[PDB]
Amino acid sequence: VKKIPTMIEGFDDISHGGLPQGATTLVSGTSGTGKTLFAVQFLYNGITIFNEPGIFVTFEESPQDIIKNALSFGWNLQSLIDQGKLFILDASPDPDGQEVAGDFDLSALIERIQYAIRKYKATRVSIDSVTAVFQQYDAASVVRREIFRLAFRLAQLGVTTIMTTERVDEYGPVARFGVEEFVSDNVVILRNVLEGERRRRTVEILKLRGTTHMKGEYPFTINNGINIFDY
Amino acid sequence: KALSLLLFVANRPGDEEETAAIQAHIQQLPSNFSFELKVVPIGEQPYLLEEYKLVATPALIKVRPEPRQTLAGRKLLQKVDYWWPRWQREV
Repeated sequence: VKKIPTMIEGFDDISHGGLPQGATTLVSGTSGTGKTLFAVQFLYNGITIFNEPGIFVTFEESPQDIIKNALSFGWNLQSLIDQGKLFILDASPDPDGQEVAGDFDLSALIERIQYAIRKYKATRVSIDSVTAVFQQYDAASVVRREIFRLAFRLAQLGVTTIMTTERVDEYGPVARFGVEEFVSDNVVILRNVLEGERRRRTVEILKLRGTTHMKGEYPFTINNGINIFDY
Repeated sequence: KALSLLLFVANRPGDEEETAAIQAHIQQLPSNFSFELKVVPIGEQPYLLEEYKLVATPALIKVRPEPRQTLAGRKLLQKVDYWWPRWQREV
């Protein structure tokens, strides 16, 4: 029914309100398209403009590396952690001490995200690199099933989530391993086309649970956040 | 006290019967020292879930005799059997 604003400049105009509230939205793009940036800004703006805390679940980047790189935009992610408004869930693997044998479920991950949501009273969650869990666990069908289960408990707790996914090509399938077909209600596509010397980045609203949105790709730039400017 | 193991398990259907069975397996493994093997339901100790960065379940963590190890998956006994001779910790 409703949408929460992202406060990402221009995005709330393409989405006609923001991201569908109480659901997870798929942010899919190739490398260096702005996925992690979009995911961090969605959490940062939720904490800064409103007093809604956010949880950041990372599978690849280190929590300090998330904070250290964030300084490039004037965003003190460390200062939000000290005020209890941000929390980075470190779900990155252990080097040469993580062994998985046989079938598995992501119940401990779903319990960890849930516990963080309830302790910090969060309403926004970002899960960076869903593609990375597929790469870390060689059970494509099992991981795909458990993300579907994760999207439901995220929706059950009422938090609005962003799951980033890596892509194969710029113009190609929607996501790698097919998480589009399970997180199928909300899909945002980020691109990054290299024509000669000019690099044009565009964002597109593919699906928004049938709510109204703007069709097509719209150009955005990166100036201490994401700034979309064609409408 | 010499060897300490933690078995983190969910509580979906069938986990109840299975978690008791694998626990009996580890406890029947031959050893001359005392070990614990405490079964930790993931719902009751979330602070512990964070310390070991748990994601996949079931997971058995070798805690006391460093280097710490985590063996996960529903076939974790196969790797418990593999590593058990290595866990010959003297002192």
